[PDB]
Amino acid sequence: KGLVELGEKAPDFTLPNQDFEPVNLYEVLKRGRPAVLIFFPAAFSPVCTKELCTFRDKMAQLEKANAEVLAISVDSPWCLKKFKDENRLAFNLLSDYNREVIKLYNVYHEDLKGLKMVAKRAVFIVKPDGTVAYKWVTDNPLNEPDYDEVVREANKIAGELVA
Amino acid sequence: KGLVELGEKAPDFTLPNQDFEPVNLYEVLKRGRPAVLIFFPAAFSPVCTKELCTFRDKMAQLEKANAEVLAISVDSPWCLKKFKDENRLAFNLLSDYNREVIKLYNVYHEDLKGLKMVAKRAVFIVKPDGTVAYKWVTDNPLNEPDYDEVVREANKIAGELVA
Repeated sequence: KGLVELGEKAPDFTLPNQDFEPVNLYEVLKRGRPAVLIFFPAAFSPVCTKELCTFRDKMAQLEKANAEVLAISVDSPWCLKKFKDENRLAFNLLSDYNREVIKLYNVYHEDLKGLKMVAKRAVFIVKPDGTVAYKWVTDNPLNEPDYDEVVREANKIAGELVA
Repeated sequence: KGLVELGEKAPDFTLPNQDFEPVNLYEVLKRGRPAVLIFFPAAFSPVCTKELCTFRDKMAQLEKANAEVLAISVDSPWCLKKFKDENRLAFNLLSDYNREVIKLYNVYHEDLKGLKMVAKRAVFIVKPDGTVAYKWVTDNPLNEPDYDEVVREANKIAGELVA
């Protein structure tokens, strides 16, 4: 209906990447590997702890995953192109500018710091059959995920597929 | 109602700047100088001609204006902070993330390259009394304005005020 949970089939979508290339979830899954969807609030925003904030973004750790990584925010393709280039990111960054995918995945903040409908920090690992194998969501947007754990999981799913 | 024309009073608004500081139009005008509102589609996007596109952005020419320059797009404060810093821009950049100001000013593209509700390229020069002294709007988003002309106009309005 507009809800994605563990074991269930992941809903399909098409979002432009940073180069305005339409990227479709089901077309990606037909390539043969699992997909790692990574939702994040904003390109160029820091990550924090008790009170220490930094731009020490370990997002590039995801390139080690034997899975297709699709990183999604509501930022424009042009803004995601700059962020991809500056951080030398090897995976596609997709623009959910019109909020369709964050509504579809139920991964949004109604109002974050006065900004309406920002993506939540969330991960989904989707098998090539379409089924959701892993799910992680947080209510705190400055709480950066454990990317090394996402790679461990992605690789475990990827390995089970070729068993 | 939601329409801004020459000679008429400019409607008031409050938008966060790149540092999340709420910036209010009428509070800005009480500082004593005219305001130059500059709307633009997206931070980090090129400007084009017949077929030659570039990142030769002459937006910094506006710092020469004896007026308060407020540059507006729907990009997030974090994205506008990076753009301000990278281009060493001396003026405030305001986030119309929730589209209120582009709706209020009637300066939007319903769908630009598949992206809904992007700001149009537009300039307004607002006198400290609130009245709109200059207005410029284009339907083409890759058609960069004549910033040197905006400075000439801004300075002419600013000068008439101190006559």
